[PDB]
Amino acid sequence: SRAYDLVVIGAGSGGLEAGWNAASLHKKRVAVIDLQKHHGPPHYAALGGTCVNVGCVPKKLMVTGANYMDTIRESAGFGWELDRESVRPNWKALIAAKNKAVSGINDSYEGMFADTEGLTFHQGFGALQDNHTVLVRESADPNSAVLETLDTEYILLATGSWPQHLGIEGDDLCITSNEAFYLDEAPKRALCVGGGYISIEFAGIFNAYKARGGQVDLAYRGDMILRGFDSELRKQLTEQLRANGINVRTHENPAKVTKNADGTRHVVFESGAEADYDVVMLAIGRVPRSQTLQLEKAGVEVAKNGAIKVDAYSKTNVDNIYAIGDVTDRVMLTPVAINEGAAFVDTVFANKPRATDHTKVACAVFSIPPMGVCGYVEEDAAKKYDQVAVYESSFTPLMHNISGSTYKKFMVRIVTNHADGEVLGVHMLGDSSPEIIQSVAICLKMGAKISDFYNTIGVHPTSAEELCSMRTPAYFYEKGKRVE
Amino acid sequence: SRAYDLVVIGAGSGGLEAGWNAASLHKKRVAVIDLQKHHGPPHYAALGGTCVNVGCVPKKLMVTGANYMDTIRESAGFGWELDRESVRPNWKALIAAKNKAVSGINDSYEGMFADTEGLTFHQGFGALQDNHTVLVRESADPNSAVLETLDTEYILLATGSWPQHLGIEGDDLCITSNEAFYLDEAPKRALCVGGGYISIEFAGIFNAYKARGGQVDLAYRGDMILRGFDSELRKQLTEQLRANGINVRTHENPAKVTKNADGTRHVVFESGAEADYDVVMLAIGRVPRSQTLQLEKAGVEVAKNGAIKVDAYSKTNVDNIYAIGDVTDRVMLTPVAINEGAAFVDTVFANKPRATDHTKVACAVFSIPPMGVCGYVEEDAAKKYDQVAVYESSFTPLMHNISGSTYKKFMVRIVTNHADGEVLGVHMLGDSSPEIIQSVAICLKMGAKISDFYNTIGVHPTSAEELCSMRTPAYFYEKGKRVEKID
Ligand SMILES: Cc1cc2nc3c(=O)[nH]c(=O)nc-3n(C[C@H](O)[C@H](O)[C@H](O)COP(=O)(O)OP(=O)(O)OC[C@H]3O[C@@H](n4cnc5c(N)ncnc54)[C@H](O)[C@@H]3O)c2cc1C
Ligand SMILES: Cc1cc2nc3c(=O)[nH]c(=O)nc-3n(C[C@H](O)[C@H](O)[C@H](O)COP(=O)(O)OP(=O)(O)OC[C@H]3O[C@@H](n4cnc5c(N)ncnc54)[C@H](O)[C@@H]3O)c2cc1C
Repeated sequence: SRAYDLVVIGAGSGGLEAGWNAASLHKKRVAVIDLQKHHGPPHYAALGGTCVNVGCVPKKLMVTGANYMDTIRESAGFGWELDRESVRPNWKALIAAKNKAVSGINDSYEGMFADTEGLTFHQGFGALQDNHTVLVRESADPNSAVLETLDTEYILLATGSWPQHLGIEGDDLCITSNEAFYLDEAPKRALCVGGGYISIEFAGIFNAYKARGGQVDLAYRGDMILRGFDSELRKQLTEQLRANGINVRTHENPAKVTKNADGTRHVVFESGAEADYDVVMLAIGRVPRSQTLQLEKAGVEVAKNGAIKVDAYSKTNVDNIYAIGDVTDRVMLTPVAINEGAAFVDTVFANKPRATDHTKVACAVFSIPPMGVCGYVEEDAAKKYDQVAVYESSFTPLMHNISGSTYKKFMVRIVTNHADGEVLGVHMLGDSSPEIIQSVAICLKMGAKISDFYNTIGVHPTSAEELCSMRTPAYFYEKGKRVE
Repeated sequence: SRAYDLVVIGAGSGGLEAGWNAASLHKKRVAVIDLQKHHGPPHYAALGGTCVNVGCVPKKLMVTGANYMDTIRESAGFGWELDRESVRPNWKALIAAKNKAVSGINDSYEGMFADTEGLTFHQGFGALQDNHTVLVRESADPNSAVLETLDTEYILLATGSWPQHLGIEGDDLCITSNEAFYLDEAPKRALCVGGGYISIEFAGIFNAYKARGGQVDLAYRGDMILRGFDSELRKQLTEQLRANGINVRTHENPAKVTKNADGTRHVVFESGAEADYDVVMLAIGRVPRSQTLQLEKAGVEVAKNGAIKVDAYSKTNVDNIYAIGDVTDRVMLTPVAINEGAAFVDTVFANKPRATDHTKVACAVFSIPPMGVCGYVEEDAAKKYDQVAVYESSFTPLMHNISGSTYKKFMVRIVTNHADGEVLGVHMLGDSSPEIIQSVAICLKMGAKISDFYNTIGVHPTSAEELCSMRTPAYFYEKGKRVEKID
């Protein structure tokens, strides 16, 4: 009757939910394991995982800050007079606020254990010795000191992901999303490498807090940033990001990064262009973090990219060993991991097998301006259904006629299965779109039809009401090809 | 084979909707009649209607303008340094800017007629001679130069509403929302008389652009502003208004208003209190604007309060005449008047009988901070279902711990029918709820249950994701009686 009922490796978004539920809801013994208790170097992530410490939380507070640059600017057309040459962003001011917030969350996790019978935190690098033995080492090195040895019935593997670096000269002269949250002073020239949402988000941040005259370059290997999202929106976002002074460089890649005497980095892109930046941030991708778990010793299977393989119930090949969150590489979002976390408990300790629904999952890119997208892109629906119709709507809010940011188009695009009119995807660009897409997502959960949207009376005046006034498909895709 | 197929009195939200659909989609001979083709004195509303000219549109631009007061202020917390002492609102700019907006919209309206065969505009005060003849006169005066006589098959009265006045001494010294859209300089002290959204929205605009050391007091007869909304939301909104400087004087009504030497209005309240203000805005009510239509001539039934009586399909007792919008007094909102008018066009010119649903109609209050609500408030559900559940959630967004606007609590309350868990009312208080509630209306309209909500994966970090996290009711009502638990 093993020392522990559950030993969760990773006190992240999914692993903490599992742990708390099992302990608080089903009187189980739970050892949770993470590398540190408070946010920040050397591990950046800590109890609460990547989201609280170096993810969604500080990222959003910071994107909130970055926004004032536009509002203060836009306030002009509405009659607000102020000494505008006197406006000066304070990065230190900001960072200290963020730190105060994230540490506040960290502190609440600590009291969460002194209130839960059975829930136990354990600091250190977890790794497996055998399918019931979870070693806690003082380090990531395989033969490093073994602090603990927890004997357990089931083992959940929720160790998140981690920034990806490129194999170039000067890779170590670049920072990643992790460091960026602790920059002492905001870069004047910064280079964001990557077209993902993490990179698009931080460029928008670096561009609001740059010294007058500064520059923010976003270099991405391919042709269009934000691969995976609606292509029509991808183009639109590129134009407005550029409109805010961000230099979008598609088809660029650092080739060799070097340090200038003054400490700034000199970059030579593959294209043959070079340029200097105070900061060069690497937002290439996040890889499943499994490597030092010694999954081999447990028998547990992994993919080629390091993703632990799990089925619908996030069960690995070994019956008592489960894996959730980003480590499993399904949908790397906080809510998804939390659902996978809550379901694993239903399944193994409540005997009511449930599997998380990774379809119709809402998400937002807090770029400036942001996106809130849910579901399929015409491309995937088009290779999935006989015929799909696509609706499109775009307009520049009146207020933007008045504020000056007239490049700020609101854009709603809808994808349906034309056979029965069921909504497969919703994609919006423009302010509030992360707020709006949340209720759009319940609709799609309930399988709403385009007729269900257009039949609802709108709330006016709102960007949202645009969703209820799309009755005609712009064009279609029939048996996989564009039509009409 | 009659002069026109349709004569629409009122070129508004419903009015223009019906006009264009009937013409542009059924090739009917449509004549649209409005007092003026441009926003402003002397009529205020004009082509486009009340929403476009002196309502939703200008109001939303004036509240966006007013939000900057808070925004500029909260940027301090996120590290934005600037000459704070240099910040001054400039009403005249808001007003030029706003005017420029509306005009563009009015300008586009004329081209609508120019490019629509069968659609024609007619300027003046439409009056009824008889159920097939519409007199387009010179004024409201029955003894007005009859500018033209329209012969018609169907008549659609869609004249909207108008601000309701009090009959107190000096009522004539006060303004209404029609005038405030044209104020010359932002009032420094202002009285907003009314509990409704129009009044609450204006107190927010005045409070933001007011000269410093200034003050906006909001007086309402009832006990709590916004009669008709979720009781908790009203209460919380009240706190948040006080917290921002507005003086919510509940149980206060003006007894009389006189003019001071200096042009300011002095007011004595029924309670005996007195104060002086540069402006007194009455935003106590709006009444169906049917009085100068001579509905008697065509035999149209009208309720006590001027509301034109109509059935589910908008038809009046007079088979060839339909009434839509604020004038019928159903749900006085622009979207409703619009859905209503599209429906008429089918019913009458497409023989496809439609009746607008005035239920599960989401709407919003553009106060600061704003509200977005859709559905039954608990009280009402309580009278219609033996067991109603009430889940409530409130929190202060983390950004507001950093901004300083710590009083800013996002509040969500859901009333469900506890038997089957059907969601009957979703109500919010907080930034973005006007946007977030629009899709909840789609949900509630599709018959959503509370599991549908909490079973949806959340978007994080957002305010809306709270909707998907309310799985446990906070209290119930059993056969009209609130109880802490079902027994
Ligand atoms: C910059 C950034 C912004 C993001 N923004 C968003 C957003 O806005 N919204 C959103 O929904 N998602 C966002 N995400 C992603 C989101 O944070 C993740 O999807 C989510 O955190 C995944 O949770 P998880 O359960 O996989 O584990 P994580 O939350 O990543 O937690 C993993 C934990 O395990 C610990 N761990 C690692 N190795 C070991 C070990 N050997 N032993 C013990 N413990 C270990 C880690 O230190 C960490 O604490 C963002 C991510 C990043 C990086
Ligand atoms: C300050 C304010 C803010 C508002 N904000 C909102 C909001 O945010 N959202 C919302 O949904 N609703 C809002 N409303 C209400 C909304 O404007 C109305 O519900 C809507 O305009 C009603 O449309 P309608 O078709 O009934 O007529 P209206 O749009 O009022 O149009 C009626 C038209 O008929 C004309 N008319 C009247 N009498 C005659 C006559 N005898 N002869 C000829 N023409 C005539 C008038 O000139 C007017 O142009 C607001 C109203 C006000 C006053």
